[PDB]
Amino acid sequence: MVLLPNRPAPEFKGQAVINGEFKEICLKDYRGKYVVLFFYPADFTFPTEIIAFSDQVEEFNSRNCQVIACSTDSQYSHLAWDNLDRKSGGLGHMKIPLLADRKQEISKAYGVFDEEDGNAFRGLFIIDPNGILRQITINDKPVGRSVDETLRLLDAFQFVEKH
Amino acid sequence: MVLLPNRPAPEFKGQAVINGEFKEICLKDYRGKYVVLFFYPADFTFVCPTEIIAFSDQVEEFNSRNCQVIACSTDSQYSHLAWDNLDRKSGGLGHMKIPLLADRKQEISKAYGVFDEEDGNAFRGLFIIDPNGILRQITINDKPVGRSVDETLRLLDAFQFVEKHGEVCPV
Amino acid sequence: MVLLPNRPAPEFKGQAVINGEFKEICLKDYRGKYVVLFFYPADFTFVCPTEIIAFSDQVEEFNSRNCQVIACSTDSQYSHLAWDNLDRKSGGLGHMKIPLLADRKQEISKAYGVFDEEDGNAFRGLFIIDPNGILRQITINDKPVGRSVDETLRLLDAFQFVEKHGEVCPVN
Amino acid sequence: GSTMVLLPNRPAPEFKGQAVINGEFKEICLKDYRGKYVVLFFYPADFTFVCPTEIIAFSDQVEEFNSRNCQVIACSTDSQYSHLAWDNLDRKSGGLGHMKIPLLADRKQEISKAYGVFDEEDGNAFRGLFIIDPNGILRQITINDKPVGRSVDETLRLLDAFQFVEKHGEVC
Amino acid sequence: LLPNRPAPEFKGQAVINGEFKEICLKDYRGKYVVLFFYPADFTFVPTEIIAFSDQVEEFNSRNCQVIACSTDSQYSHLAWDNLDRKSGGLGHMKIPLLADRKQEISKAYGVFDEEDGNAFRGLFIIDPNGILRQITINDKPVGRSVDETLRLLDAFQFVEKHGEVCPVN
Amino acid sequence: MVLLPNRPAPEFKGQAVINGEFKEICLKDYRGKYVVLFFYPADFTFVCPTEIIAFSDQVEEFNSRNCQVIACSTDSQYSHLAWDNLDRKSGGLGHMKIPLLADRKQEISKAYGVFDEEDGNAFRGLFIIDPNGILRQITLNDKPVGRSVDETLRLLDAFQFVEKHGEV
Amino acid sequence: STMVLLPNRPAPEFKGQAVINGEFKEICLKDYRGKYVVLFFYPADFTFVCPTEIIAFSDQVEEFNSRNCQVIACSTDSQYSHLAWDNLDRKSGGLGHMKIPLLADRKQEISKAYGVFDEEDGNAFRGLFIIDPNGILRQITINDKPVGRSVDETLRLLDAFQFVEKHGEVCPVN
Amino acid sequence: TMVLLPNRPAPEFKGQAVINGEFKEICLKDYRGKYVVLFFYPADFTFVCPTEIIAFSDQVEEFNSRNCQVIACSTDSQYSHLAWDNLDRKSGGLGHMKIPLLADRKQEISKAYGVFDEEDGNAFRGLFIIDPNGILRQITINDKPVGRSVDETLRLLDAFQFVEKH
Amino acid sequence: GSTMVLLPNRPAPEFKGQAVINGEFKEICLKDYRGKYVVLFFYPADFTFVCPTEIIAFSDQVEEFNSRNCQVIACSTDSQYSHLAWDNLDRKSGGLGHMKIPLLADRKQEISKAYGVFDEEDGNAFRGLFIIDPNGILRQITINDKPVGRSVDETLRLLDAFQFVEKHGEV
Amino acid sequence: LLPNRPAPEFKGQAVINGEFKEICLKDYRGKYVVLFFYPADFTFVCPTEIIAFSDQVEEFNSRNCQVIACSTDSQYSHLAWDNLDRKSGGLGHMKIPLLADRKQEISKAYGVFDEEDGNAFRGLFIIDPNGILRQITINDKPVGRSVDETLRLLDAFQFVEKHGE
Amino acid sequence: TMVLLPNRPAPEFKGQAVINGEFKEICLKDYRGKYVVLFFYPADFTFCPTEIIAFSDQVEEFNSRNCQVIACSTDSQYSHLAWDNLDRKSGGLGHMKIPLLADRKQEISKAYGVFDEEDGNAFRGLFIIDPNGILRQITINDKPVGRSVDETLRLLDAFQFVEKHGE
Amino acid sequence: TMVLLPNRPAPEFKGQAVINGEFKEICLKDYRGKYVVLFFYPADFTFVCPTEIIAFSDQVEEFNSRNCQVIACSTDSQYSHLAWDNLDRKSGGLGHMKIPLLADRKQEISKAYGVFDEEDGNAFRGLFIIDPNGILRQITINDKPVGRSVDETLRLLDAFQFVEKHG
Repeated sequence: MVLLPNRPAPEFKGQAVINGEFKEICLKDYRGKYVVLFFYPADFTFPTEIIAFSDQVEEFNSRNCQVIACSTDSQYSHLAWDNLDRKSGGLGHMKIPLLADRKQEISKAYGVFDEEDGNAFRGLFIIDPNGILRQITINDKPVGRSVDETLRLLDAFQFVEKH
Repeated sequence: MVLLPNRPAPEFKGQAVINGEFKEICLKDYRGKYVVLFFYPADFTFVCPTEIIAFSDQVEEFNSRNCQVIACSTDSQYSHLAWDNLDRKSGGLGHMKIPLLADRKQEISKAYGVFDEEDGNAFRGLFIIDPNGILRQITINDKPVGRSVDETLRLLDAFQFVEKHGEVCPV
Repeated sequence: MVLLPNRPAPEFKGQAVINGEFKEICLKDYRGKYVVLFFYPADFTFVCPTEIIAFSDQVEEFNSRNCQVIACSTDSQYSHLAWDNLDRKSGGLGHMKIPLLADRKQEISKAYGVFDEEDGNAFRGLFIIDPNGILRQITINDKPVGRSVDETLRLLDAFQFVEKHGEVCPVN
Repeated sequence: GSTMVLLPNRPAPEFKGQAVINGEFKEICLKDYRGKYVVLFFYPADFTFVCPTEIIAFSDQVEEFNSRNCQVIACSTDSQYSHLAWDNLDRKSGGLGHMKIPLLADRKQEISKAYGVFDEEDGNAFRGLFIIDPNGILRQITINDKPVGRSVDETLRLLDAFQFVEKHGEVC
Repeated sequence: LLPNRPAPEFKGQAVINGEFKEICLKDYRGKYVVLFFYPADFTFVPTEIIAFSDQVEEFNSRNCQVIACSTDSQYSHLAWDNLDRKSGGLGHMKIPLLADRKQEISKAYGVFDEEDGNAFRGLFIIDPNGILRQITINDKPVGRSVDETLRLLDAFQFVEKHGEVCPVN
Repeated sequence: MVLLPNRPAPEFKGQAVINGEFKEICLKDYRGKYVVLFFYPADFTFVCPTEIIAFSDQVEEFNSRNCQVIACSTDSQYSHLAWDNLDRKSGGLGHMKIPLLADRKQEISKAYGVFDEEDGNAFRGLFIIDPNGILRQITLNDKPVGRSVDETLRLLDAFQFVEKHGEV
Repeated sequence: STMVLLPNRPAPEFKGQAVINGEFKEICLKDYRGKYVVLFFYPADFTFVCPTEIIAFSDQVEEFNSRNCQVIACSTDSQYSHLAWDNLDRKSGGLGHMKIPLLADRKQEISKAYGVFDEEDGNAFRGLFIIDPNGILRQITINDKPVGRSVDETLRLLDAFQFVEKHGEVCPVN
Repeated sequence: TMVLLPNRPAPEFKGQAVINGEFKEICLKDYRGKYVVLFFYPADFTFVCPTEIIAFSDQVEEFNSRNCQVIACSTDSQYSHLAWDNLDRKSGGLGHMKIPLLADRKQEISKAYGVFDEEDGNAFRGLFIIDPNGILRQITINDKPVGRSVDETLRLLDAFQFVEKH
Repeated sequence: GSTMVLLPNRPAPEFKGQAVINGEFKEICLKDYRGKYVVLFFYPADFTFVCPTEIIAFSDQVEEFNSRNCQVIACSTDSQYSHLAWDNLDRKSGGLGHMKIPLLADRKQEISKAYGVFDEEDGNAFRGLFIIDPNGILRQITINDKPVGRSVDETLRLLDAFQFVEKHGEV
Repeated sequence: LLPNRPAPEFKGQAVINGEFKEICLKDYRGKYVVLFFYPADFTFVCPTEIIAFSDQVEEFNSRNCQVIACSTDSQYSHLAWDNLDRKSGGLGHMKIPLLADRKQEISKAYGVFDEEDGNAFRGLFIIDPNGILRQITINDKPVGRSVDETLRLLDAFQFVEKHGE
Repeated sequence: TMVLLPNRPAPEFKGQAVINGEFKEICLKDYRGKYVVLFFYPADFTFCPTEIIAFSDQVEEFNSRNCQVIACSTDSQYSHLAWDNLDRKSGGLGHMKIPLLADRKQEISKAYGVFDEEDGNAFRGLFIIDPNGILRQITINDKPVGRSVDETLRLLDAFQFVEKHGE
Repeated sequence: TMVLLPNRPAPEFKGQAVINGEFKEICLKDYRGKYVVLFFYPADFTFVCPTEIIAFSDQVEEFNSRNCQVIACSTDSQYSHLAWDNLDRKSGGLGHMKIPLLADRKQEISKAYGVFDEEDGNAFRGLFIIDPNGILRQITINDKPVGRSVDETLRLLDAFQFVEKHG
């Protein structure tokens, strides 16, 4: 029921910026597509640091998936890290969605919140297009998160749903 | 009239014939598998001993296609047993290779709303299920009409492609 | 309720556009002809019509079987004109030989029980009606999945074959 | 009493639905305009307008609203996907083209029904314009038959008043 | 309430040239009616009500009768009318004043305001055939315009006569 | 629910006109005295200046007895004041010396069940309430007919003798 | 619900055996059409509360006759109880042989009709109802049980609906 | 039906009664340990020569030795119940009453004993015999034009205190 | 469980019980009194005069209350049966005599506990003084401990005062 | 209020000869105490006898007692009311202190406050030196408590106290 | 709970106030359709260099911007009539066009949460409510330190220009 | 305590602070002996002004002259401030700053004051004056879109000390 696969997964309401545009998205929105939602503690940290997957998002287009990052920082907090380029301490331009949960709520849905520092963990969540939870992945804050393995865990469930 | 695609496929369970003797089964056991269920008017009906036998010879592939077909009637169990062991030359199912779901209660033919009014029979419908237990298809024919496999198979092969690829162009 | 085949067919009343034109159409008005009704999703988006393009092309295959085809969605009545009017090149319907019935009221879709309250646009249904005012074969698909005109044509003649020849030993 | 004709007293209705913005997709519940003046208007069908006003009029006249802390919004029963291509249509052909206001419709029919502009005859809509203050209390109710149009100034008259009232009030 | 649907029958005392009669939506059949509601009688006047009065002539040419109604009565109405308007009052309206004690008129147009004994500001346009044309409703504090009403009169006229003419425009 | 002449009275909050000023009042305000509540059909009417005005003529007869009186009807909160500044020469209230209560929503009227469906203007009332806030006297006539102060006065002293003296 | 009755309606129609000049005779409202029916109530009979309030209308009856008015009194008592009471001399504390029509409410149709009945007690509150020629209701006087009533005010309520019904039936005087 | 039965709880009654020309608050259960004979009539002053009631009062002293008290009731006011009492036997009255005279306008007392009548508003002549447990035992309904024999209920109440005793 | 907060504004608590009147019984309760101002006084018990006794005094004083229209009502937690033996006694013995006001005995002590004037510590009661208008509302509350007595002439005064503010005016 | 258990403790500021000084009930221990109340200050309407407790106060002193008046009023409000002269006639002139609890505690301790108002009633409480509640009486808003009525009872208590039952 | 947040609606209040030397009941619904600023203090007759001595002057400066200035204490009604009706020279308020509102029941005091059961008093609070019945600003000061009148006007125009131009 | 009053002791707070592009550890208990102000904000990189939070850093002298410590806090991330910091005011930022930026991702502080919203992470813009004794002085509650007053902050602040010495 809570953080467990093959069962409903908590359906949130997101408020964020896509390609430099504030957009209102929710889990009922992206439904029908593979969703991967992985959180992070805060914006502007030092790992992947949410870089690879950005420009590697394309492989997920070949795989029919949505790549979404979330942080306790609000839209405004994400926007700034968006516009300011990499050379300046930014990410340059974003090839992927940056979802702001300021309300703190979507993280509490994922058991990903840390009372100590008051922000979400490196926990990632794989979803098929069923609104159903599939694979659970949660890494320590200080520890960076897998890329190719992300995509591989993906094809696997694809394999099984298919065969 | 209340049933739709976005509606989750109902529970049936009940009694059925498998691989010789009686083995009880559930729809929740078929999860992740693809499920086809069609309904036939009755056991030992004159019209023809054919189309039921049709979905029998395709099983091997359905199995390799990750999917399974079920024939359902309103007759009791001891009937399907009787009807099965009867050679095809004799107007019998001659050991059909698919699980045969006998619903006496009417609650299966009613559940899916294929149960007939004018008489106690059920219209010949077909329903298929995804890996998750949801209902992707609702089809129903006219009593004297039969059913083609190249339709079902075709439609199935498409349900596999949309779940993987989302929505892309044809072919 | 619970629409079954071999039943009276719900009388539908609505304004549709054929050859760009505007005529008030009913079920009574086609009586004695075989008639097929199929609901499709909202116009002017990415959609199924490997079916619809095919069905347009294959309209002949129906008349020869003495059948009328009708496309009924809940789209704005005027929408459909433009939707035909859009060239095949751009992925529009270009010009067609087949009636497009407006379900905009949506009585006709709650009629056939293909209407869904979720997105407001109706699921892909298929219906057939004999000369006598009777519903013959229901096919209901899912949005992402297409449809075979063949199986359709195949299902058709069978009905007529009874309405003419009766029953025979052989079936499919 | 509130389900027949909406009152200038109590709070105006709430609506969530898919909208078109600068030739892209958006999601708007009316709560993003919280603190700002809102203007809601309708139209029965897509690809048809009696007079170019009430639609392009406002859009072309949009800059005026921007300065008034006022945004305008286009409602109908046509699909999200429908406004899309209409938005893409030229003014040489009688299309929309560039659109400086949101076009938000509802396929669920729910909105125009809860605003009291809905009909069991057409199934589409009645052309008319409401107004919602910064707080989003109901302000103005306007309902007209389809062929008739709507004046941009008529809206722009009351507007200088409603804003005048909050900032000043009734001095005689 | 809808434009296309006809308006409901209204009957009762009226004030015309300081004289009491009964008016009927039928009484005016063939003449376009625009009836409107204000908050109450004796409500001080930028001369919204007396305005439309000044412009009464602008209506009749277009075959349109104007009537102001509230939940005040033929008694309150006649008085207010009697005053030179120099201080308070109205003066001669040049148009029928309508008074519904029962408030079933406003309840009949769904303008009636629960919290007070009053109805909102709204403008109702009815064709000769007794059918309604259009609907307007404002807030209390905001005024109105006689020219907006002239344009509106014309519209449901130009289409109802020369035709909607969708092409060009 | 029948309405009996002695029951704890209905709570009613209207808008009363006093000394050319609106002041919004309740029963608990007029608690501790006798209220005399009469209702007249409307303002700026045809006749009977005398009846309504009559009370304003002698206020002494009431107050002296620890009794306040009330003029109330279905009209405009404004129109009340209009009519009051108007004077007898022209048939106006000419500054009535008892507060003028305006029934707008119609909540107070039908509470005492004086409201009229057929017309919408109130059936002419008279009432007496003990200081304790409980009803004493209920009188109703047809719109044409008025009221005498000799009777309402006698009926005042008919309540003052009883609660002190009982019935001898 | 009956609630309270605004006096524009046709008055309640009363039917049952009554007491007239020391006998039993049955009557009703349809009997008196064209006259003025002044119909008042008192809670009980044989009581200690002042007869004078009652004999006031009794002995003053000589007003109403030439004034076209019939007076009537009714209570929760019986018709039999009624008789002997007026048979009492005022020295024993009685009525002093007072001649007026005496109605008794028993089936209680009379009382609920005028809304003057009481649920805890059963002893009618003091109501007063004036009835014009037409058999319609005009004025309603309901006092408290202890409270009395007099004619000076009564006959006054008469010469109004007489004057007003006679002329200026729209525009009155006082 | 909606019917009353004996050997069951007796309908509970309360109200003003006359005792020796007096107003007294009474209650049914206040009578426990004793037999309660309650009879009804149409009304007060409605009897031309009511021999029947005068009777009970004159032989009454027997009930007492028998631990029973009989009470006359009607729909007439506690005042209607007095004046007839204070009136001499000669012409209009019963004189001194050795039985209680109960008064209820509320009429619930009669509608409770189903002696109530929908025609004249006055109840019938009911007779209700009640043990010290307050249990209804005898039910006797009769006619206006007809009277009652005391020696009858006598037998009965002797038959009742017997059927209990053994 | 907190002390009764009861005050001279709301309607006074209800009492019902057998009263000893004239030497005979009666059943009295607050409902029975309308049209008359009630003085309800209490005390510890019967057969106790001590220093204070107003019991025989108030007897000879009925004329002062009856000219104001007031029914005075005796009360205690004693038994009517106690009250019956002290009524038929003579003053010469230290009795009471024929009483000009009713004598109430509340045995269950419910009325007592109703007025907050019931004492747990011992079974006796206190000496109460209460002014109840014909409307059932409570004008006056007084409570003296056992050793201290109550003014007649005072309460006589207490009437005119309340009764004044209900006639001429209060303000 | 169960006139047995020792009276409830009351506390706060009163008015002492043109100045505010804190006073506690335990401060009056050893001496009799009569503590009463009223709806408010600055009222011409209400009885003028409230001062007739202040005027004859020398009586109670030689009777070894102190009277204290309380209210739902304010320390400050009492202040001005004091200083008003009899010409006006709002408070006239009263020697007796004014004890004001802005908290409405004291009054509610006696439960003589009520919600229909937001103030207290006109109460009377006679207390023996020990602070033990003996006598309990509460007047309706309109009627005042008698000057003689108090003196009577107060003379009743010592008679038992010294001489016995 | 906690302190009161602005965005929400201003809690329903009523009570008897003093105007032109009369006791007139009021309500917020009565003053709706327009701005109102409610402020409180510890008590009446109190001499925070100047407050009501101020507000009997700059009321018109308020009025011009369309506002209803309203005072409330926890005092009695008559403590109000007294203070105002006494002349300034002896410590009264003269003629105060500002309605003096009283709390016997301290309902409005517990309503806005400015009241302290400690002192038996309520703090000087301040409240800005737009014509819609929405709350804007809250300034709660102590008995020693008061409020700025000229500031009041500024903060009033604050939310105006925000609500007009959003800017 | 539930409700927050002037007389009650100021609610305790710690956290991560921003001083000269670095990271500091402070809490109120350390500031005892001086006057301490607290204003909050909804978030970093807001709209309708660069300047509202600039006002106090440039006005640091103002609270220094009067011996008062000031602290800026938001629900935001300790880092968001670093970013929002090095961004220039011409760039929509500050770039030069004095008064510490206290981050609260616990929401312990905001909530405690009752300036932390329900519907969302954005907190109202509050104002809190703390005397040298850790006792509360006043509370000023503004909106997200509406700014605040510097000169209005000093007016209460000065007068607090005004009674402190002069009584």
